[PDB]
Amino acid sequence: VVSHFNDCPDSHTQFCFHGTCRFLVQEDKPACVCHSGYVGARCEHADLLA
Repeated sequence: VVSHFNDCPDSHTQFCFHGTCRFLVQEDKPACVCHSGYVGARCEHADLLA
């Protein structure tokens, strides 16, 4: 909490196929959120998998 982020891309950005990206600087923690209307374990697929 409180903590924030800035540089989303940092190599770890590869942890998302097509979704939101967010890297907690102060809390070095690479984590990219999905997007929407997509699919896949990490949002690799795009729809067709409701």
